[PDB]
Amino acid sequence: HWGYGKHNGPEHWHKDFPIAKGERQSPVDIDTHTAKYDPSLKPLSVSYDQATSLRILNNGHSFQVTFDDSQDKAVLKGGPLDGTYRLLQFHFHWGSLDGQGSEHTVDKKKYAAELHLVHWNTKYGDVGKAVQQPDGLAVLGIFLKVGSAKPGLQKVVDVLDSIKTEGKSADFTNFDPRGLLPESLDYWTYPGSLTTPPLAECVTWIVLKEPISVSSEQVLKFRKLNFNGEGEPEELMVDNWRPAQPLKNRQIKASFK
Ligand SMILES: NS(=O)(=O)c1ccc(NC(=O)NCCO)cc1
Ligand SMILES: NS(=O)(=O)c1ccc(NC(=O)NCCO)cc1
Ligand SMILES: [Zn+2]
Repeated sequence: HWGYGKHNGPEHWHKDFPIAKGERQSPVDIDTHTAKYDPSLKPLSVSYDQATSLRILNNGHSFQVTFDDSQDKAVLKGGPLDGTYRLLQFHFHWGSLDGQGSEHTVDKKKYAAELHLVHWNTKYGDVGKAVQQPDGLAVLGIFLKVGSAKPGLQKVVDVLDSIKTEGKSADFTNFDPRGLLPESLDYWTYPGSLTTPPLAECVTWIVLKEPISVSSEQVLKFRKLNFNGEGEPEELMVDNWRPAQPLKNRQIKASFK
């Protein structure tokens, strides 16, 4: 199956998922000079106070923290969105070196990693239905640069040794995702896709201008995860990012000047 290696990586995905060459694929390069300030964009509303994290999982492509999405506990609204979107999970994409790892780029600059907080539109009832709709998901993307540690990330980093290989999971309750957010909620937004198969064109992307800083020790712990399962040849889970895709007939809008 699909992955990030030489014979199954992003350049191969279109053979099983032909929408990979579609009209609204993600990620993209955010050319900050060409993005247009849209004063009609509302501030983003992030309501995570009642979030209920449940589990952390190595899925063979990333690690994800999953939340109770059976009620409006952690929701994203406002910004470019109409209606309410429930947080389902977050995960990361990262590199083998600090100069690569993000999926979106900013003026061609790559960050060391990118956090995706994945939300689905409650009017569609469940995430599997939402992925079939052009406005089904809203993913909040946050860049990670390497410098000072992010204290709110540490609880995540410290459990990664218990989910080293594909398929491992652990209980992961009481995690507050507000500890992962930068100060500013200024954002760029554009219509796009899932960045992993099935690459469905169902995402309103909301990418924050302000990166968070994580420490070298924190990102090193990401790089000790494995793509493989136990008993299989060890392949470090690094460079699990899709490169920027053609913007085609899309404009990126900025909530800020
Ligand atoms: N989804 S995808 O990137 O188009 C893909 C799917 C299966 C493969 N299969 C494969 O590489 N099989 C060899 C097994 O050991 C490769 C690429
Ligand atoms: N990397 S990404 O664009 O944030 C992403 C988010 C969700 C998914 N998939 C998902 O939510 N599947 C649930 C329904 O099948 C895949 C990729
Ligand atoms: Zn992602």
